[PDB]
Amino acid sequence: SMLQSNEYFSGKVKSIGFSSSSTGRASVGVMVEGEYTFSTAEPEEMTVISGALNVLLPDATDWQVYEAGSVFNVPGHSEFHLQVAEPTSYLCRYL
Amino acid sequence: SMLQSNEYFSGKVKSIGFSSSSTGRASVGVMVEGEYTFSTAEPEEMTVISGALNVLLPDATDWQVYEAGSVFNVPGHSEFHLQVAEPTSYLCRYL
Repeated sequence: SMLQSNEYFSGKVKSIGFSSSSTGRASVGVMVEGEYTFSTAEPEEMTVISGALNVLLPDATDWQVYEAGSVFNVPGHSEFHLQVAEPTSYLCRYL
Repeated sequence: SMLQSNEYFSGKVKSIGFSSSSTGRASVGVMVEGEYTFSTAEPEEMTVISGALNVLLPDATDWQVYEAGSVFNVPGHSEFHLQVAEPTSYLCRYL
């Protein structure tokens, strides 16, 4: 199995990518305070492990605050937006 | 806030370290198939995010299988042992 460390946005997001039978392709990582735009290929399932994300999804008007334990889904071939206050850890699965 | 990528055991364990108000000092990471010995400073709280760990704790005889969603605690200044099959992601908090 391959594990790889990834960095995005000048180091403000860092993750470990992997693949397993139970998750499919996935990442676990952390984001620090900031505002970020992400583009998906496959649809993505995001789980907030610790901290919180303000989430704007493409097909719905309102931002929503997702605290630790919450899960949201992003469609494929789409753009979504996040805002972060305290460092926030997450699991992302590429569905 | 600082985020740092860490590698252990010749790359078989990789993690992102961070610190936040809700977690204290913590890591999120992934381990691949293998058997690992860890030494603690502070006591540690481990959460299995995906996959599974076979866990041997210092003050109890039996190994126990911790699957996704489960949480265990390791005392400080101690050694514990893990066995991994499929890649397994985790959150570790330094208490």
